[PDB]
Amino acid sequence: LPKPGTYYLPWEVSAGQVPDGSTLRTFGRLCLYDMIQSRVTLMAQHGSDQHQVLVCTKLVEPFHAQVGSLYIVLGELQHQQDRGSVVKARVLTCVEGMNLPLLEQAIREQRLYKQERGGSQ
Amino acid sequence: ETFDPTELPELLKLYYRRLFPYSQYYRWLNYGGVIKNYFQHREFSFTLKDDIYIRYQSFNNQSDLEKEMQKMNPYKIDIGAVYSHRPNQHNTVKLGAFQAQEKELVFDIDMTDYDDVRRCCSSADICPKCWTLMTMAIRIIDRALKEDFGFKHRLWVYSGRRGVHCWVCDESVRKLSSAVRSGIVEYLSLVKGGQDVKKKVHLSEKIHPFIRKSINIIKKYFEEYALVNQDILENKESWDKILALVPETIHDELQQSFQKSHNSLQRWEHLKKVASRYQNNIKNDKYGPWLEWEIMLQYCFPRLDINVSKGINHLLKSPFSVHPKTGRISVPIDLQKVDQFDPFTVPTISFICRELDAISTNEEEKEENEAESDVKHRTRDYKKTSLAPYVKVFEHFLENLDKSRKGELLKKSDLQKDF
Amino acid sequence: DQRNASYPHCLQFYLQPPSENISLIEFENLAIDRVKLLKSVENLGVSYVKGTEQYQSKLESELRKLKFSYRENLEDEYEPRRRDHISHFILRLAYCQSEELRRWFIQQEMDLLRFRFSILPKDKIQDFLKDSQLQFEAISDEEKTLREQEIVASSPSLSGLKLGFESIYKIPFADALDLFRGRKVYLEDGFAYVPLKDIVAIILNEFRAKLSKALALTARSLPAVQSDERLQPLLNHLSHSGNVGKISLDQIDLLSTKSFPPCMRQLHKALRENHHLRHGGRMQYGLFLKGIGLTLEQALQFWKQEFIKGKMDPDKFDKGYSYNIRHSFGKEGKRTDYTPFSCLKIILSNPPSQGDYHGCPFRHSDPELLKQKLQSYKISPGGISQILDLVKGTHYQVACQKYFEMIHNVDDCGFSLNHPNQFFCESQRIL
Amino acid sequence: RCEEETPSLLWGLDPVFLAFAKLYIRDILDMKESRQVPGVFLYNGHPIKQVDVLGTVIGVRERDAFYSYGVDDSTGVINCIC
DNA sequence: TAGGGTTAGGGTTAGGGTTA
Repeated sequence: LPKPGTYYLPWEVSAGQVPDGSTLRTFGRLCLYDMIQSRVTLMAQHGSDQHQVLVCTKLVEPFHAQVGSLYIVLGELQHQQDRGSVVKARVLTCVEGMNLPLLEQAIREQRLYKQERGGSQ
Repeated sequence: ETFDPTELPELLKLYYRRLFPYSQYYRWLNYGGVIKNYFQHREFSFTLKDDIYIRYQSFNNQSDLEKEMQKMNPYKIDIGAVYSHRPNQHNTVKLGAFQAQEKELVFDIDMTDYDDVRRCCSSADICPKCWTLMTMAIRIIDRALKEDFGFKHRLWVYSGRRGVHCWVCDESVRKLSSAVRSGIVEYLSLVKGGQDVKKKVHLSEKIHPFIRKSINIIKKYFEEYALVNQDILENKESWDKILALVPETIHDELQQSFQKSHNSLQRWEHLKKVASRYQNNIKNDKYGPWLEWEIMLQYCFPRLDINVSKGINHLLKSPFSVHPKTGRISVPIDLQKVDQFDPFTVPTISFICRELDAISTNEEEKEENEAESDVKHRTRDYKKTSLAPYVKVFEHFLENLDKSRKGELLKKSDLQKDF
Repeated sequence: DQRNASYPHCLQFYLQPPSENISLIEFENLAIDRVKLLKSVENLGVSYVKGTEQYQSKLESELRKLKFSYRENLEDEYEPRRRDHISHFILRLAYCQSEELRRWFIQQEMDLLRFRFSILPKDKIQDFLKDSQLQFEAISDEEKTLREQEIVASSPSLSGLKLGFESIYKIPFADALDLFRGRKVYLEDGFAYVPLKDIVAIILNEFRAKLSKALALTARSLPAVQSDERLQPLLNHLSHSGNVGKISLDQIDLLSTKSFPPCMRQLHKALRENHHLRHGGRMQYGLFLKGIGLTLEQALQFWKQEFIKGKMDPDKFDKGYSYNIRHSFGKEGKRTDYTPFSCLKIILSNPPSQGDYHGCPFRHSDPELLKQKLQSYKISPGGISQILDLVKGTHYQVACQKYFEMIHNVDDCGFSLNHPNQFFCESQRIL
Repeated sequence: RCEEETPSLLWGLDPVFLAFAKLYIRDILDMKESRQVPGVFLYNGHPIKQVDVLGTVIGVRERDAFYSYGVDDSTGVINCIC
């Protein structure tokens, strides 16, 4: 059995605020599909800032690509020497039309409740 | 003392607790961690009591491996191939994307595959006289690998009962496909044919350099062993089955010569003379001009099995195992002292356990009041045992591999202009 | 100068996908024409032998009929070269579904390339290599003379020290597998010293196979985006498109004496004699009995009986043998149900060794033992001679057909033999 | 003090006993059992007999007569039997 | 003389440790 997948907004993982080898699930919008090297570069906006996450895909071929669309990625993170941070994909589904603010508020509320229950112990 | 199957499990637990060389074993498997998680993606297959078969047992780290080995206490240890994902989570990835990637090239030699030729023992029995068979087989295969292909690192392991295994562990070989390994095994195989076939060699006038080298390095051993020890040409039925290997044109003459002769030496000399006479008098014969050479190869060459090397996900016994029939621990065989390797002198599990008891007896008055961890205690434990030469040979091989890694990284530094 | 730049030579490794635009009907025509040509060349290759004159002449006639590029007249080769290029990449897009399909495509393309290179002049082969992205190395006459004896005793079809006026190339071992396997080239510390013609042909073939394999692997991930409604019928068209009733457990002996083909009669006889068999024969026999209408329970009883006759222990049987048999039929475990081995696969399977009996006797048995076993089956001397002639001609399937006709007293079988299930079902139809 | 579980004779008075409760998977992993009646579990004074989970499947295994499924709900993983 | 019919109902159990 594997470890569970905790949610993480793109900008935190972009800054490397998670330990190496952790399992995380995040979101973003695809920007490029490097065919030969099996690499995916998705992007997510934050005000005037744009953040990039590198996704290895060696475990989900065959895989259709939808340029300029949202995605959900779940897997493990490995801190490479030069490439930086890349997530090893285990499941990679596509969702469209789902509004970000509801999701962001949802994880914020869940984190708040978890911390509140953590105040008794 | 005689090994009994009713006393093994406690000795096995003690061995796994104290003497198993975990440090060197991990050092070999880890390969220095040049590739991320190379050791972490290995497949293991234990075999617990009551002959229950399990497999796909990865290990996160050396300490976890030690703890699981101590808890589980399995019988046989095996090594698989390196995959793209952790084997213990093989059901967590889509089917078809979990494929074997690299494994070490191996060969196997079965002593029992020579029953129709050998006569020293019967079935599953061994004698010191027949050990020359696998000795010369080892020499032939090792020389061929060292010279023809130039593979650097080799490690020979005696299975424990009747076999010896080859563990080629070089760098540019682990990445080979299945077809290349099949080609290797085909090129290294000469004894061809099933049960229905009698003659195992069909050689033309031309002789390959490999065959020439084999026949040159095989003469110095064929004479003594074959003529004196086994005495192939002793009885009537012996040469009766011998003559099936030669054309019928001289069958009666050779039978009469054998009847006249008294010992196998005279019969072999007369066979040589008759063969030499026929070579000078070759007249429309499809047979090769090397009757003596082909019969020596037929009754003397080793036999491999393509199935154990063609597969890439196949399994084979790991070294330092414990055979459940004789208790002899599988140990490496020195390359420079192959001719001085008696199979019956290899230490057994019961003898090594009594040695451990005597070691504790000595420790009762030699080593006292030591506040060391289990690492140093087990280090001195397997130092004081009879396995010291074997672990020393293993360490020397590991040092050779480490020196090769140092050379390859220095070459990479020279190429990359990083000094 | 698009026309000349696109197509400089009649041969091409097919490394540059085109960029022009084609009508749909022409697309379909090219696809069907090249698949027809490939099937025809496969059949011609499997019927005759390589080289000669009739086989190559018929292949050239097929190429000329199907308006492709086969010769090298220096005029008006734009159209055939373009058509070959387009159709080859279309089939590259097509045959990327299963590993066996990829292997078949690679083999047929290899055959076609070998033919075209075999009709290529030497100056032209040198120019074609120059345009290719390949590097070769030439050793010096010093070591050429130093290693004369090995290179002449390797017998690469060499005729008594003909190395005068020759250039010897040094190649790593992992690229010359064809000459590597047959023991026709001297070897030294992972290197090969070789004559000119055979090794250049084989090296080109092997590198082409590797590069085509890599490109097919790359293209495998494309059909995920091939959701176009058009071309779907064409892809479906190119995508290609033994259940007899239950039998008893005591008629097997009579059916074996009646219905077992030679490729398995020896295995049955050995099983009935020694009551014990090794892996290679065991899986083959189990698959065959599964494929002719034997249930799980009937097969378990049969195996337990024939192994009790072998002096075992029932507990040991349950632990090992019935345990293996359960997954042999896909009862538990991965349960991937296995189809029986084909006649071609069995003939080209692992060669049996001592203590093994699997494999058709027409390929892995002595001629004298084969004749004796045929005489044990009461085969006419004329039939014996015909079987021997067919064996000499390596036509094992025709020999099996003759054996079927002799045992069943039918003048003509009327069906081509490809699988033991076919043999058994036809025998049951006769019965 | 030794926390005494509520006596089994008063479990049914709760309205939750017969219902399908919704829980975090970490909670169902880390929440304790009851000694007097094995097979049922006790959480914060509310006995629980039935649960309902939802998430993404990340593990599939087949057997002779029962499937296997590893579900994930962003906080933990549990096996399923069908 | 004011609601219909009023009825209590599903409430068990199933097995890992496997390859061509």
